[PDB]
Amino acid sequence: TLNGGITDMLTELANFEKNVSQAIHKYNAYRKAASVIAKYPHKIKSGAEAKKLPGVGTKIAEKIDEFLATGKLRKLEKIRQDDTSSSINFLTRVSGIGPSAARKFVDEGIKTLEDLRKNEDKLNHHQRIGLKYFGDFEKRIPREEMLQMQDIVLNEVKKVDSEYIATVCGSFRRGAESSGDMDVLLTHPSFTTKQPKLLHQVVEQLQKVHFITDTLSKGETKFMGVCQLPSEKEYPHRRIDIRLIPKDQYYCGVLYFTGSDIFNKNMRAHALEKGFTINEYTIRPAGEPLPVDSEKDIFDYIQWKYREPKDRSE
DNA sequence: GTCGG
DNA sequence: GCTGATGCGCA
DNA sequence: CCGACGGCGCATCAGC
Ligand SMILES: [Cl-]
Ligand SMILES: [Mn+2]
Ligand SMILES: [Mn+2]
Ligand SMILES: [Mn+2]
Ligand code: NA
Ligand code: NA
Repeated sequence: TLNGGITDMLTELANFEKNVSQAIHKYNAYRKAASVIAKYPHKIKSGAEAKKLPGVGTKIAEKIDEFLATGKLRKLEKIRQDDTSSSINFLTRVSGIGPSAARKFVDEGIKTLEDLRKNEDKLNHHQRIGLKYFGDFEKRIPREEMLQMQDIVLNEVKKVDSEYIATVCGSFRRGAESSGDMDVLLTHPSFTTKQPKLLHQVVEQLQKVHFITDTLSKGETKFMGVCQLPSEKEYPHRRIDIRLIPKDQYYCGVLYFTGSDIFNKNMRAHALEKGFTINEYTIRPAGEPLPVDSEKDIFDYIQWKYREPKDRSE
């Protein structure tokens, strides 16, 4: 991490803009800077050097000069010094507590995990769960364990129906050594009329075998919940998302959820060059959805040699 | 906050 | 009771 | 100087 000091400062600034200031555009601006600096192959010696980078402007360059010179930033020092900011920032670490709920709680005098634990009544189902598994949800997931989770998900899916396709995407599919969570895409030849229970079947099964232990949200296309490898020292509970998408939106969905949100941004960047527009559902000339029967295909559009998953962090 | 308009 | 309004998390 | 900057599935609940 050639410039981790700087990207950490920028990311703590972004979090503050999102969580306290509720300025989502600044939050994004700061994350854009952090990413262009994290991808930069030199050790930055000055703000003027960073300023060459797109996403890095006047203000950020100046903060960079201060950090490189002092090793700190007075603004972040001040922020972290304030009770309200620091408390609002912290509470958003609970899944289900956003900037609005965090700010409501703090104003009520509820500012800590203890306070939360001492006010179950003012928490909704999702927030109770994020609290219950606060530490767990902050832990990384070793690849060895992801491979084991993947096993259970593919197998139980098969047991419901021999046609379902399940693919684990996100950091996992990129070959990453650890994951923040598990992201599962699901398709089935019958869904491209409609039918209920298509996702519900898979969810119910995984519950039956005690893999999925908690539900955060659930509808006919998206499941958000908690899961755990069977057991010795219990394994930590983990976040899992499952998405049911139309079989004809498969590769666009897989490509998009594979991860490297960065990679996404710039494959989007080069999309509108040969005049294309790609989202998670389709690639369009906008026009009607161009035929997609591979990840290479989507590339074929904007020229562009096929990147394999484990290469697309960039 | 940054960048194109 | 209802539902329009809003919050939340997520590549 | 100034406006654009991603959208959506699902859950909750203030104000009828
Ligand atoms: Cl903003
Ligand atoms: Mn207290
Ligand atoms: Mn993930
Ligand atoms: Mn995810
Ligand atoms: Na710049
Ligand atoms: Na949160």
